[PDB]
Amino acid sequence: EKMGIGGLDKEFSDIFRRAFHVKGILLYGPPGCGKTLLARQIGKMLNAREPKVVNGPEILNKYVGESEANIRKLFADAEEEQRRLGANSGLHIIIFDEIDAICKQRGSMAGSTGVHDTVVNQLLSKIDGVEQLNNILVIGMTNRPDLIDEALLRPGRLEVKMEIGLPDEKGRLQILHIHTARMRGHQLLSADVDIKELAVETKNFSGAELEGLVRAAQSTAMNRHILQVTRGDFLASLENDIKPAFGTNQEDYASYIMNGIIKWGDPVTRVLDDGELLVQQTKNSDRTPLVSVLLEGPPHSGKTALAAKIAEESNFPFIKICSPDKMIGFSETAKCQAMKKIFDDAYKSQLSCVVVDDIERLLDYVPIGPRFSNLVLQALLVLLKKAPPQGRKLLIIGTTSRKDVLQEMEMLNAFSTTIHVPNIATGEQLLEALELLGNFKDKERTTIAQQVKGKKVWIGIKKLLMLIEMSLQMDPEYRVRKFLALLREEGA
Amino acid sequence: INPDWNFEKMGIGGLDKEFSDIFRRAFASRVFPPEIVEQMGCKHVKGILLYGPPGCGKTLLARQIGKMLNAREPKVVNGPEILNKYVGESEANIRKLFADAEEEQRRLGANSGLHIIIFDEIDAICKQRGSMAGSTGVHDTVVNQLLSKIDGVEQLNNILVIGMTNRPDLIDEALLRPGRLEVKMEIGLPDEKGRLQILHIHTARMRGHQLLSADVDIKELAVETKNFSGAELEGLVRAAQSTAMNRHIIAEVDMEKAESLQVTRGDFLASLENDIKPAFGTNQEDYASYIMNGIIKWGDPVTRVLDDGELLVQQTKNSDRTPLVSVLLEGPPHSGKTALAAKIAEESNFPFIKICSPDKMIGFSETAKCQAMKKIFDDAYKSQLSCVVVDDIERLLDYVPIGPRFSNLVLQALLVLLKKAPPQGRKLLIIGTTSRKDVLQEMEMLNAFSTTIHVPNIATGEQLLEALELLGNFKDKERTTIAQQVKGKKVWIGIKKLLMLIEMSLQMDPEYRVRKFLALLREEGA
Amino acid sequence: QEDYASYIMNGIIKWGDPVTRVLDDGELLVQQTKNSDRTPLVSVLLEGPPHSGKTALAAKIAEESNFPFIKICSPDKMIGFSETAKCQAMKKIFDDAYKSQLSCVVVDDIERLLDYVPIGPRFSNLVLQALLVLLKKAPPQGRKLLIIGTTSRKDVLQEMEMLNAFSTTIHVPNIATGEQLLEALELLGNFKDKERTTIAQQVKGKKVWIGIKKLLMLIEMSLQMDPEYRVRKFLALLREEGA
Amino acid sequence: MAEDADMRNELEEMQRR
Ligand SMILES: Nc1ncnc2c1ncn2[C@@H]1O[C@H](COP(=O)(O)OP(=O)(O)OP(=O)(O)O)[C@@H](O)[C@H]1O
Ligand SMILES: Nc1ncnc2c1ncn2[C@@H]1O[C@H](COP(=O)(O)OP(=O)(O)OP(=O)(O)O)[C@@H](O)[C@H]1O
Ligand SMILES: Nc1ncnc2c1ncn2[C@@H]1O[C@H](COP(=O)(O)OP(=O)(O)OP(=O)(O)O)[C@@H](O)[C@H]1O
Ligand SMILES: Nc1ncnc2c1ncn2[C@@H]1O[C@H](COP(=O)(O)OP(=O)(O)OP(=O)(O)O)[C@@H](O)[C@H]1O
Ligand SMILES: Nc1ncnc2c1ncn2[C@@H]1O[C@H](COP(=O)(O)OP(=O)(O)O)[C@@H](O)[C@H]1O
Repeated sequence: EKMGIGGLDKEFSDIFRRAFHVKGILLYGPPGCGKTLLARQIGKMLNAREPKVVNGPEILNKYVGESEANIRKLFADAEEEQRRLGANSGLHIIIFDEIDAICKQRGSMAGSTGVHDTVVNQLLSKIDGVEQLNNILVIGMTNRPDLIDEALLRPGRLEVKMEIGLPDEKGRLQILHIHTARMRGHQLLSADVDIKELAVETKNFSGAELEGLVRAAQSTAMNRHILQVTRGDFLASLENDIKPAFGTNQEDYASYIMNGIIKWGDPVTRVLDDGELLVQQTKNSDRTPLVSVLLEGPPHSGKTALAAKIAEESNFPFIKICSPDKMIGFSETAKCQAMKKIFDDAYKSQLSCVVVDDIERLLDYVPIGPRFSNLVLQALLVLLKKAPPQGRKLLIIGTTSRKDVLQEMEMLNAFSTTIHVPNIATGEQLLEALELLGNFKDKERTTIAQQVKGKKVWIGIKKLLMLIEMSLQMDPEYRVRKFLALLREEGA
Repeated sequence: INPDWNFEKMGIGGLDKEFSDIFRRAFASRVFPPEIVEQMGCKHVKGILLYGPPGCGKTLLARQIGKMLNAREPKVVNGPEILNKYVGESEANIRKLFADAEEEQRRLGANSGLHIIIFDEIDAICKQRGSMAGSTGVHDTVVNQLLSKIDGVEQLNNILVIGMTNRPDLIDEALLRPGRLEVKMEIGLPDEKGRLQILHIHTARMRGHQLLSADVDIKELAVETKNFSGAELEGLVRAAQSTAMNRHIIAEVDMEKAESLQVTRGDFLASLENDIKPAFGTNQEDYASYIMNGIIKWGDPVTRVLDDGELLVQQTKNSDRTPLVSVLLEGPPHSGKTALAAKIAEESNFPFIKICSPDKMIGFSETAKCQAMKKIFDDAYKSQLSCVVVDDIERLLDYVPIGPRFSNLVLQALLVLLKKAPPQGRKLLIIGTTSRKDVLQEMEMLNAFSTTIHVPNIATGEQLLEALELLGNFKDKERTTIAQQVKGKKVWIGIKKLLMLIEMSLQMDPEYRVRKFLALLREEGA
Repeated sequence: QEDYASYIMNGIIKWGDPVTRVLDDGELLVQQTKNSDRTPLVSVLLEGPPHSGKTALAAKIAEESNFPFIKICSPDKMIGFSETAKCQAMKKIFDDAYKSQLSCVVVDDIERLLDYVPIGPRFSNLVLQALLVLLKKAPPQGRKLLIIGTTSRKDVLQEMEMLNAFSTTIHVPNIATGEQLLEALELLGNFKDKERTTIAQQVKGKKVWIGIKKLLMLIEMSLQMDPEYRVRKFLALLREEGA
Repeated sequence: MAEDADMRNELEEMQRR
C-alpha cells in the first residue's frame, strides 16, 4: 500500500528490501520527494510507535554535558526494553533532520570549532562500541549529502545510502491524484482537465514543487476582487505553471529556432532528409559509436535553426547546444571546461545528440593577425574523436560560416560527411518564399516579378528577413522601391 | 477571523497586480466559507518573500499586511538579533519565536490566531548551508532549525513568515520553494502610471489643503522624472517642502524667524529646482558631457540621418521578426558620431537607455571591460525594451595601426552579443560609433551590424556659412571676408575640429581673428 | 593493465602484406629489447596517413608482447589540461613505468597532444622538450622500457628535429589497391558476391588510396536501405578520395 | 597566502552546575 506518497513504488520497496534488524537508515537526494511523508506514513503503518519529533540542531546547549545528556536520554530503549517484557525487540525510532549542523568530518571543520560544539563521537561510538543496539532504528534525512557523506560513514553502521528524487514522469500523476482526490470526489474539478496534459509540462518540475500550482488553481478560482461557489476550473493550471512556479527547471532551448522552418526549395528538404538519414545511421548501427558532421553555409542563410531542427525532429534523452552566447568572456580554459562538462553528460547518457554553433566565433578566430584559442581548438578536435565508453552513442553536429580555415587547420578531415547549405538560389525561390511567409501580397509580388530573371541573386534568408522589415515600415508606395534598392545594393 | 475591516487599499500605489497576487495566494484560503474549505482539503500558504532592489517599498507591504490582518502584533526581527555567542541560543531563539504560534495550533487549533512574522533581511541569516561565504562557523547554520520548524515533521498551518531582501540569489536553493516560501516576486522600478499614483499619494494631503501644491502638475512631474522611484520619489518632496520653507525660516542670527508667514504653498518651481539635488541609481543624467553644444542643423544630411534614426526606432518598436537591430554610423574623425547617436535616443524616448564607452572605464583589463559590457546588456535584456550605445568601438576593442593589435575577447563578446537576441517578447536596439570602418570590415563585424550610416563632415561653404550663422560668435563683416576665400577652398573638415579651432583662433585679437582662422585652415584640407 | 577495447572496439585485420610486414618488425624489436644489453630503451614511429588505424596497430603490438606493465598517454584522458599539467601527467606515467622490470609505453596522436596547428606554426614547446628528453632518458637500472609513437604527419616532426632522436620508424600505408580493398570488404562481410562483382568491375581496375577507418564508417553510412541501390552511393563516396 | 583569514570563535562551555 502506498498512499499520500504516490511518487514511486521503486524506492518504497527498495528501501524496505535488503534492509529489514537493521540500524542506520539514511535518506538523501535533492530536497523534496516526500522525505518527511516517508516518516509520516511508515511510523503509523508500523506498530503504533512514537514518531519522536526531533528538530535537528536543538540538541545543542550552551552548558557542558547537556548536549550529550539529551541524546542519551532520548533513546529510552537500550535502558529498559533490551530486557523488559521478555521482548529483546524494540520498536522505538529516532528521526533527525538537517544533520549537517550536528555533524562534521572529525570535529575540526568550518573553523576548527571546539570540542563541545562538535562531538559526533558519542553517536559514532554508541553503535560500534559496547554493543550494537539493534532494537531501534534511526532515520537521517540530509538534503546536502556532500558535506557529511565523505567523513561520517562506516560500513555496517552507515553502509546504507540511497539516492532519491526522480520526477517520475508518470508517477507524478499518481502523486497529484492524492491532493486532487478531494476536489475530484467533491464536484469541483473540470471536465476539460487532461491530467496528463497538464503534467507533461512538468519534466523537471518536481512533485514537491507540484502542489503550489494546485493551491494556486484552487485560489485563482476563489479570487474575488475589491455568489458563485465550487467553480474549480481548469483555466488556472496553465497560467499557474507558466508564471508563479518554476523550479530546478534547468531547461533552456528552442530560441535559436525562430519563425519556423520553411521549405523554400528542394535544398532544405535535401539537407533535412540527409540529417534524418544520419540520425538513423547513429541509431541503427554498431561500429559507428559517434558521428560527427559539419554543415557549412555562407552567413545569414541560417544554420543553427537547421541544427536545432534536426535535434528536435528526433526524440532523444540528451540534447545540448554549445554556444558562446552563454559563455562570453569565459576565457580559453573555462570554455573547454564547459565543453567537456556537457560532453561528459553525453557520455553518461545512453544516446545523445550535441550541437556546436559558430565555432568560428567560439574558438575566437579573427582574420587579421590570425589568432584563436589554441587550447579550446585542440580540446574540441579530440572531443570530436573521443568515443564514449561502450554501447551508448553520440552525434555531434556543427555550424560555421567559414570552412576554408577549418580545412587549413585539418578540422575538416576529422569531421565526417560534411554538407553545404546554400543561399537563396534565385528570385523564383525568393518570391515564392515571400508568398510562403505572407509578409507580401500578390500585387507587390507581381511588381517585384518584373526584375527577377534579368539578374541572378545570391542572398541569405536571415538578411532577407531583416531587410523586408524596414521597407514594410516604409509607406506602401516607397516600400518596394526601397526593398529592390537594397537588394541591388547587396548581392550583385 | 477576517482582517480589521478598514484596509480599503491604503498605503500603496504603483503595485496593484502584485498585491492582487498577494490576495489570491495568501488571503484567499483564509477568507472563504470554512466548511467548503474542508471540502477543498488545501493547506494554507506560508512564506511570502520580497526580493526587490533597494527602494520600491517592499517594507511598506511588509507593514501594511500586518496592519490588515487581525491577530497578535507580528514579532518583528530587525535583521539578525537571534545570533548570540553561546551556541544553542542562536539556534534556539526561533523556538521562542514560534512557541505561541504552535501553542495556538495545538490548543484551540481549529480557528486560530494566524500569527505572522516579518523576518527581514534573510541575506544575513541564511546562506548556502555554510558551504559558501568563506568558512562560516556552524553558528551560521540556523537555517536548519528554521527549516525543521516551518516544514519539518511537526507542521504548521497557522503562521506565515515574510521575507525581505536585496540579493535573493545568495539564499540557498532550499527555502525558496513551496511549503517553505510559497510566493516570490520582485518589486520593480514602477512605470510612469504607478509613479504618478505614488506621487499623487504623497501630494494628496497637501492638495487637499487649500493653500498647497499650486500649479504642480504631477502628471508633468511624472513624465519629467524618468527613473526616480520609491524612497527617491518621496524624498523628492521631502526635500521640496524644505526648499519651499527655507524661504521663510531664515530672516543668520540666534533666533530663527518664520512666525508671521504660515501661508506656505510649496510651489512647482521649487520641486523642479529640487530635481537637480537627488541623483538616481542609474547615472543617465549627465548627457551634456557627451553633447556639450548639441546639434546644429546644417544641410540635408543631418535631417536624413536622424530620419533614418526614427525609422529604425519605430522599426524595432513595431516589429517582432526583428527583436534586435544593429547599426553603426560611420564617419571620419571629429564628426559628432557619439552625439548624433545620443540624439536618436532622445527622440526614441525608450525607458532603458545606456551608453557603454571607454569614458566610463579608463584602465580596465579586457576581461573586466567585457564583464561590464555583459552587465549592461544583461540589464537591457532584463528590461522589456531598450537602446544601448557602444561609443568608440575602436577604443573598447583596443586598436592601434602599428601591427595588428587589439583585444579579441572584447570583440568576441561584442559580436556574440550582437547576434544574440533577447528572450521572447523583449526587444532591443544596439547602435555603435567608430571613426574607422575598413578595420571593422577586415575583422568581419560590419557583417554582423545589420546596416550602416556614413555620416559626412562639412564639405562646402554653402554648408559652412549656415553652420557659422548658427553657433553665433560671428557677424556679417567677418562673414563677407570669409565667403569669397572659403567658396574657392571647398573645405573638408569635421565639426568638432571646427568648434575647437574657432575658439582658439578667436581668442587672440578683436581684429586679427580671420587672419588666424584661415591661416590655420590652410593646413587641414589640401 | 586495462583491457584496451576502447582503443580497439571493432577489431584488427590483416588486409594485406603491410600489416604482417609492420608487426613482424614490431615483435622483432620487442625481442631485441628483451635481449638488449647495450641499449635499455628504444623508440619507434607508426607513421602513416591519419586513418590508417596505426593506434589499434600499436595496441595489438603491445598486447602481443604481453609485457607486465603497459599504459597509454593520450589526450582523451588529457583534455583541457594546461601544458604544465599535461607534462606533469605524461611524466609521472613514465616515472611509474621506470620501476617495473620491463615495459612498453605508447603515445598516441603526438600532434594533438603537442597542440600543433598549421596556420602559423604554434604549440607548447614545453611538452615537446619534455618528450625529447624522455625519449632518450635511459632508466637508472638495467630495466628496459620501449616507446611507441603514433604520429599523423612526419614532415613537421623532422622539422622540429625529433626523428633523429627517435630510434626508428614505420610507414603504414593505407588501402592502395582495389583487390586488397575488396579482400578487406570480403573479410568484413557486409556485401555479397552479387554486389562485389559490380564493385570488382567499378574499382578493381584502378587502384585507390583510402584510409580504412574512413572506409568502415562510410560503408555503414551507405548501409541504410542497402538491398536495392546503395552500391552506387558507396561508389560515389569512394570516387572523390581515390578517383 | 590567502591572507585575511581572520576568524572568530564562540563560547560553548557556559560552565554552570
Ligand atoms: N528552414 C529554414 N530555411 C530558411 N531560413 C530559416 C529556416 N529555419 C530558420 N530560418 C531563419 O534563419 C535565421 C537564423 O539562422 P541562424 O541563427 O541559424 O544563422 P545565423 O546565426 O543568422 O548565421 P550567422 O551565424 O552567419 O549570422 C532565423 O532568423 C530564421 O528566420
Ligand atoms: N507606495 C510606495 N511605493 C514604494 N515606496 C514607498 C511607497 N510608499 C512609501 N515608500 C518609501 O519606501 C521606503 C521603504 O524602503 P524599502 O524597504 O523599499 O527599501 P529597501 O532597500 O528594500 O530596505 P531593506 O532592503 O533594508 O529592507 C520608505 O522609506 C518610504 O519612504
Ligand atoms: N550633427 C552635429 N552638428 C554639429 N555639431 C555636432 C553634431 N554632433 C556633435 N556635434 C558637436 O560635436 C561635439 C562632440 O564631438 P564628439 O564627442 O562626437 O566627437 P567624436 O565622435 O569623439 O570624434 P572622434 O570620433 O573623431 O573621436 C559636441 O560638443 C557637439 O556640439
Ligand atoms: N589493419 C588494421 N590495424 C589496426 N586497426 C585497424 C585496421 N584496419 C582497420 N582498423 C580500424 O581503425 C580504427 C583505428 O583508427 P585510428 O585511431 O588509428 O585513427 P587515428 O590514427 O586516430 O586517426 P587520427 O590520427 O586522424 O586521429 C580501429 O577502430 C580499427 O578497428
Ligand atoms: N508526493 C510528494 N512528493 C514530494 N513532496 C510532496 C508529496 N506530497 C506532498 N509533498 C510535500 O512535500 C513537503 C515535504 O517535503 P520534504 O521531503 O520535507 O522536502 P525537503 O526534503 O526539501 O524538506 C510537504 O510540505 C508536502 O506538501
